Amino acid sequence: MENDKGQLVELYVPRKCSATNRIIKADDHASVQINVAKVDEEGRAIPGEYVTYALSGYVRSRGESDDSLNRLAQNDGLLKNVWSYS
Amino acid sequence: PQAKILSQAPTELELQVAQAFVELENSSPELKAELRPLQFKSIREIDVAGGKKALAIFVPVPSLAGFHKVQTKLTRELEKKFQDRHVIFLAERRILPKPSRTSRQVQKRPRSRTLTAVHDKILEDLVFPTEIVGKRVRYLVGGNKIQKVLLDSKDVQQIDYKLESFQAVYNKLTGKQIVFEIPS
Amino acid sequence: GRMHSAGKGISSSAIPYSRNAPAWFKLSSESVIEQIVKYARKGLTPSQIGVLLRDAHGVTQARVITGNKIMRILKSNGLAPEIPEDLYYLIKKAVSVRKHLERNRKDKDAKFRLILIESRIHRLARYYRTVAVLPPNWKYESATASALVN
Amino acid sequence: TRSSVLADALNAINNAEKTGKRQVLIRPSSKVIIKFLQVMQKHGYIGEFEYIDDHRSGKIVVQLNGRLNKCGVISPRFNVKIGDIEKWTANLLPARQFGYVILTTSAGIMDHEEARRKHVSGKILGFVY
Amino acid sequence: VLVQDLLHPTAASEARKHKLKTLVQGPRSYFLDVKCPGCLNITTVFSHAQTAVTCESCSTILCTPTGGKAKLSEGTSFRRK
RNA sequence: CCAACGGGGCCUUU
Repeated sequence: MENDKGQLVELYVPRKCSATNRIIKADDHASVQINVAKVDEEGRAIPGEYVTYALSGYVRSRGESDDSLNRLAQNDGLLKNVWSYS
Repeated sequence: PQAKILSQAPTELELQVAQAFVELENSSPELKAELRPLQFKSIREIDVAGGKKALAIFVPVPSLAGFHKVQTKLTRELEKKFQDRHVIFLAERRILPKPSRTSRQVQKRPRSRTLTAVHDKILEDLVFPTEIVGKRVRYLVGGNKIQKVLLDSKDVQQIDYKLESFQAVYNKLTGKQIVFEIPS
Repeated sequence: GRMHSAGKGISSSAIPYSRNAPAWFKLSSESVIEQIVKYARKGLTPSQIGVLLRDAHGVTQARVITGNKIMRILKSNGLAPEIPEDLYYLIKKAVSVRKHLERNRKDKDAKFRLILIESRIHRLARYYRTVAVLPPNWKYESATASALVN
Repeated sequence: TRSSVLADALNAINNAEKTGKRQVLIRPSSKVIIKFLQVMQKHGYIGEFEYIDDHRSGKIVVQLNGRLNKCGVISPRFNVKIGDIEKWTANLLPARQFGYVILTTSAGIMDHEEARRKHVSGKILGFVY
Repeated sequence: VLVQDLLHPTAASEARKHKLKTLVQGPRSYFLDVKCPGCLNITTVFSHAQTAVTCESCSTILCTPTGGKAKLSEGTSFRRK
């Protein structure tokens, strides 16, 4: 993906699922990307500031999507006590 | 007296502790009976964090079962006389090398003399009053190991403050990291 | 699975993690060794002796309280039987089935079960010859087996 | 009738990885399993792992990070001469420039590239990529 | 489901599993101190006893075997040891 | 100089 002179020779570098590290192919039309608004200290949403997650079609089809997103959001500040490790 | 309570009396620190045995044996008519047959072989001082030191006392293994009847009190007493010390008793055990394919034959190596077996017994002696209830070994991505030893939550107050000294002692004797944990 | 059927059960004992005597137990090792020898003179097998000590006394496991297993303790005192007890019980069963068949030659089912018992004898006896607790050329045979147990 | 404790362990890891789990437990352990996992860990295919004592051959819990495509065992353990190593890598690995074949040699357990530097051979165990 | 702690199971979920399938094996039987109504002599009884344990002082019987736990007799008193 | 990869000797109950 680099040639001998050190030049990049990929077309593009794919996105990877934040739940499972799988590559998201160019035709996985079931995959989605979620944007969560950042919140100002006066309690109002700031325009154009996001926390972002990506999920593969495999996870969504299997019904794990909601549980995975609770875990990710809770190790960021977005949730308090929804998810439990045990 | 002193050279007759040591199995050898080569050096002065053992003479100090030997004297303490003779002293304590008089202070109570009870100890006059129990302590009389006991002897110890060597002492080593190991420095630990916080400036303290561990008085590691080495005992002949066939007599070890006797000290367990008197190891309480003795620790109470000796940590008064030698202020700012932690005292622990260990049995001396042989360890025999593993036979090579080239070596000439010898009598079959008893399993109790293997290196793995001896290190396990050392750890059992350190925490003497408490039982060990489980073990874990962690293999970190950096390529090194740590053991965790889980202790029975019974009478732990007798050792509860010593744990850091045990970690330092065990490392000196073996080179291995351990940590102690107490399940509720 | 079972050696001679489709059964798949998993029931068994589960011995404790701790390898040293429980804190509430307080007899001496010599005391319990005397008990073991006492029952052996009375004619009990190692299996039976272990049961009595478990539930009539505090003895959780003899190997933990003493240093040794019950079978070795008896052998060290000259009380060892001429053949191992599990092989003994197999031969005893075979004799009683063979007796039943003397009266009931139509009992095709019993005839089938006898063949299975005798296969277990051969597989076990072959083991004991290899570790030399039985003499070589010891052999089970239908006629003499009755006197061997009796 | 477990004929190979190593074969069971790598089979459990594959099935967990395919479904997307982050951890797996394997029973029993052995010295050979530990050595095999340490090689996989060195090259970054797995996280840390932890051994549980039980007086009965123990258990292992492994953390999984999503990088592993496949691992597997070769049975029987064929004898391999130094000239043969090039054939096994052509058959088993997906490309000339990543993945590993794993050998037991009297110099220890190691991947096929280390064996070339040290110039040793022995018997094949398995592969990772 | 996909992420869970296998090394620190909760005490409640551990208590309901079969004795061979917990993280480490162990028994769930126990021992009793038992006294007959007459004598002072205590004796120790295994909770799944198979024999009909007598008192030591006399041939009064303390328990009888069943398919599971032993049935203690009437009038006895006991303490879990 | 310095980094990697290979190798020998000695001590640690050996």
